[PDB]
Amino acid sequence: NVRVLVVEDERDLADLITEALKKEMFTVDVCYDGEEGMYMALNEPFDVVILDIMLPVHDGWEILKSMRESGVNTPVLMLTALSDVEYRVKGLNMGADDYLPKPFDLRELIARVRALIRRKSESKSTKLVCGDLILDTATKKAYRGSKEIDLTKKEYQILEYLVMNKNRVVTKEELQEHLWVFSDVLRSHIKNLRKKVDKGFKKKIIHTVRGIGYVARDE
Repeated sequence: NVRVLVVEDERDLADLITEALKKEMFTVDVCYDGEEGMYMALNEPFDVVILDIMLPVHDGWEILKSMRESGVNTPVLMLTALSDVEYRVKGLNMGADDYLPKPFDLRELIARVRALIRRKSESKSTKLVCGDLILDTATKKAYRGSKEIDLTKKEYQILEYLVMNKNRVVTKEELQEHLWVFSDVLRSHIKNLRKKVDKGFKKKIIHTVRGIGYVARDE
C-alpha cells in the first residue's frame, strides 16, 4: 500500500494530517521531531515524505538533504511559512519536490501528495504518459502540471485513445470505430481538449492534421 511519512512537531497538526490521510486509506507513519524523522526518512521505505521546514534536532531541509545524499529519492512535500520563490529570494534553495505554505486546506495537502505519487510512479499498467501529461487509466482522469484536467467523459475517451496511440495520426474514422453527428461534434471535442490540455503550456500535445485526423504528440 501507499506509504506516507509525516514529520511535524506541532502534534495536533501532525495528527490532523496523519488521520486525514489514513481516512483516505494511506498507510501513514508520524514522527514529532527530526531525530525520529530523520531515522525513518533514511531507513524505512515510503512513497512520499511530508516534512515541516522547522523541526527539532534536524530541520526539514536537513532531512531532505540527508535523504538525497543517501540515495533516497522519495518525493518530499515541504510544509512551510513562505513560498519557494520567497525563500529563494532570501537565499534558501531547498530543492524539495513541492512546497505547501501555511495556511492550507487539508484537501490541498492531499491533492499535492497525490500529484507527487503519480508523477514519480514508475512504469504503470494503469498509467499512460504523453510528454508531461499523465492519464490514470484506472480512474479515467488526466493530469498535467500537477493539476487535474477537468475533462468530460467523452473528452477523456478521445484523449486516452490518442495517448494510447501517441505520435500516430488517428482518423475520425478510426475514432468513430472505437468510440461509442459524430463528425460534427468531434472537431468541438478536439478544440476543447486542446484548450484543456495545452493552454498555458509551451509544449503542445494536441495536434490536428487538417482533413486527416488528430494526434497526441510528445516528439
